[PDB]
Amino acid sequence: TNLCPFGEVFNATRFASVYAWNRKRISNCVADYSVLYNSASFSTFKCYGVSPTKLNDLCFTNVYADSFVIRGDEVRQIAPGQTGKIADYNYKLPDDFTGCVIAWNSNNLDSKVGGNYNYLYRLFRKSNLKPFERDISTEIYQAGSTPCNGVEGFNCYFPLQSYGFQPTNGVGYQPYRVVVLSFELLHAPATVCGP
Amino acid sequence: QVQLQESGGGVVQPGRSLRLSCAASGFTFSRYGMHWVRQAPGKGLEWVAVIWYDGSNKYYADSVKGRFTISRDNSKNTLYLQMNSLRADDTAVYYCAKQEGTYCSGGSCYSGLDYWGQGTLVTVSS
Amino acid sequence: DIQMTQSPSSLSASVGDRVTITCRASQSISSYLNWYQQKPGKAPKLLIYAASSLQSGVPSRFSGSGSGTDFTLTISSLQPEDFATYYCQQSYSTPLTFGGGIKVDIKR
Ligand SMILES: *[C@@H]1O[C@H](CO)[C@@H](O)[C@H](O)[C@H]1NC(C)=O
Repeated sequence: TNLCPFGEVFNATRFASVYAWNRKRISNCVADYSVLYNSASFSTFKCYGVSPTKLNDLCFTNVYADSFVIRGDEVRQIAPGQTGKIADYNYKLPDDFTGCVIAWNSNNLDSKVGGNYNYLYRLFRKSNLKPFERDISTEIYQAGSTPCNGVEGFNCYFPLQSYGFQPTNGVGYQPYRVVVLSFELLHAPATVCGP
Repeated sequence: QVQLQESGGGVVQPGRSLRLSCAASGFTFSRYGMHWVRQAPGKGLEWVAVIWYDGSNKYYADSVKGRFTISRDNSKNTLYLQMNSLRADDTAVYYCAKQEGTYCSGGSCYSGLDYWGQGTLVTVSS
Repeated sequence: DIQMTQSPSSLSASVGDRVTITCRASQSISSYLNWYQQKPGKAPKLLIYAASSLQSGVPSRFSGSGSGTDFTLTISSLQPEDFATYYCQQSYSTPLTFGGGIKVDIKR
């Protein structure tokens, strides 16, 4: 009778960039979801497929917790069937996604005077990302027809660019911490029930 | 009760062709990428080919490039390998493997192999 | 390609001791490493994926760690059923490559 560790994904001292989002495995636990749903501390709490309203009486094979940080105006992009730089090049969700997305403001921690530039996102790519894909390549992007030869000159760009987070920005330019809980059900253990 | 089962192994004369199938049960086939592995008698493990969840991209090893073709039919829950221009160095046990995680499973649609078949023996001789 | 080197190819240990195995790489593969067991005449089956994550059903004594180009695997309690051949695989880019493998035997 051991409860799930959610203070390791939610109450985490450091979050990851959107292009290199972090993933955690949670299994063999007594996970309680009423604490999260009834905490009155999260701005966005949306569940697709499953109903959050007192469905803590279900069992799943495995739980994936994917966490990262984005800007506010892009929080609506973390959803099935969304377009934009984040959805196409950084983080993609399947059309038939079942699971929950929790987002909360992180201005008091992730915004710094003069700008906090520790979070990065991909601006260019040859094609869009697949669901749950993760690209960490640093090859320079060629917007022209002449080979770039590994140098960022004319039509040669660094595909990764850093956010600028400041405490005085508007809500669309303020940092937001995002956690996605994805549930997998296989034909054996069903080890994640959480009464 | 997740299960994978291979079929098609046997003897074949050099220069001919062969076809191998693996069928799956216990999970949603269309969400996962699949791999082929082989093990020579007395030798170690060697990776052969990979196909993605939706079948867009296909990749093979250099020792079999231009001869082996991988495909998937996930409306019938099956994965296929076609072997052409067989030499005597292709004698091995073949395993069909399912990777852990859905879709790209956290990176470039490649991840660890958590469910394996029992394998089939293919020997090329005369 | 990325060559995955596994050495030594043999090892001897006695029941109750701690066993450590090392796998080497040739380029940067981040944390895309996996460990497999194999007993004679049997399918491999997975022990640790993502270089630090246990698989469901594995006894809570196998532990794996490592990032970059060098990795390790630990047992910490050798049981009579822990005598097999161990393989390491990378899943960063194609062609995905296996290691040579190491065999653990009984000491007398
Ligand atoms: C996180 O920390 C807060 C502050 O102490 C605490 O109330 C909460 O229970 C912790 N866990 C979660 C999942 O929020």
